[PDB]
Amino acid sequence: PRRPRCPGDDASIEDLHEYWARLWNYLYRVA
Amino acid sequence: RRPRCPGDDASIEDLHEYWARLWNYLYRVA
Amino acid sequence: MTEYKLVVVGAVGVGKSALTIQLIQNHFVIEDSYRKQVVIDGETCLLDILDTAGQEEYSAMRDQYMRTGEGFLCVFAINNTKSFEDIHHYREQIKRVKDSEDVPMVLVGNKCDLPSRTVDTKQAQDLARSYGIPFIETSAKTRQGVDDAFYTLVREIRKH
Ligand SMILES: Nc1nc2c(ncn2[C@@H]2O[C@H](COP(=O)(O)OP(=O)(O)O)[C@@H](O)[C@H]2O)c(=O)[nH]1
Ligand SMILES: [Ca+2]
Ligand SMILES: [Ca+2]
Ligand SMILES: [Ca+2]
Ligand SMILES: [Ca+2]
Ligand SMILES: [Mg+2]
Repeated sequence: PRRPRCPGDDASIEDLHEYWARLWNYLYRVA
Repeated sequence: RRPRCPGDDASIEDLHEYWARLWNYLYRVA
Repeated sequence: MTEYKLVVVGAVGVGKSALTIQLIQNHFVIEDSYRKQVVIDGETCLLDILDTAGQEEYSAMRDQYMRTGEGFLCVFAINNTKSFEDIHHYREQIKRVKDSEDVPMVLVGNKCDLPSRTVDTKQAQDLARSYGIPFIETSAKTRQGVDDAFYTLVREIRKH
C-alpha cells in the first residue's frame, strides 16, 4: 500500500491520469 | 480549473474528496 | 460497500450538473465537491459522483472513468423529446464499457416542474420497465426527487 505522490503543475494530463489510477488503487486497499 | 494537490498532510478523506474532483476534471479535459 | 461510484449520463442541458449540485451543496443555481456522506436504509455510505460533461467522443480514458462507476443515472428532459430518444444510446454505451447486460441503472426524468411537457410519464415508465430499471421523475429546481434518484441507484447496486 504505497501512497502515490501528487504531480506538480509541470505535469501533463497523463500524469494526472496515472496519479488518478494510483490513488484509486491506494484508497481501495487501505479501506 | 485543475484541482490543487491535496498535499502531504492530507488525510484519507481529503484524498477521497480530491479524487472525486480529479475524476470529473480528467473526464472533462479528454 | 461503504463507498459508491455513481456516474450521471444524459444529453446536453438536461440538468445533470444541476442534479449533482442539488445533491451535494445542496442548492439550485460548481466543481467544488462531488462527494457526499448519507444514510440509506439504515446504513451509512459515501457517494462519489461523476458528472459527465461535454460532447460525446471516443476516449480510452473516458471509458476507464465510466468503467469505475458502479451505478449509472440516465437523465432526460421531459420538455426535450430528443433527450429521451438518446436514452437507448447511453444505455448501450454503458453496457459496452462495463461489459455486462445487467448494470445497475436508473432512468431519470428531469425538469418535471415545467408545465409544458413533451414526454409523458407512462411512455417513460414503459421504457424503464422493459430495461428492468426503476424510473423516477426529478426536479433540480424544486429539489424534487433528487435524493430519491441517487438513493434508488444505490439500492440497485446493493441488489447486485
Ligand atoms: N425547471 C428546471 N430547470 C432545470 C432543471 N435542471 C436543470 N435545469 C436548467 O437547465 C439548465 C442547464 O442544465 P445543466 O445542468 O447545465 O445540463 P447538463 O448539460 O446536463 O449539465 C440550467 O440553467 C438549469 O436552470 C430542473 O429540474 N428544472
Ligand atoms: Ca510528465
Ligand atoms: Ca508520466
Ligand atoms: Ca477531446
Ligand atoms: Ca478523443
Ligand atoms: Mg453540465
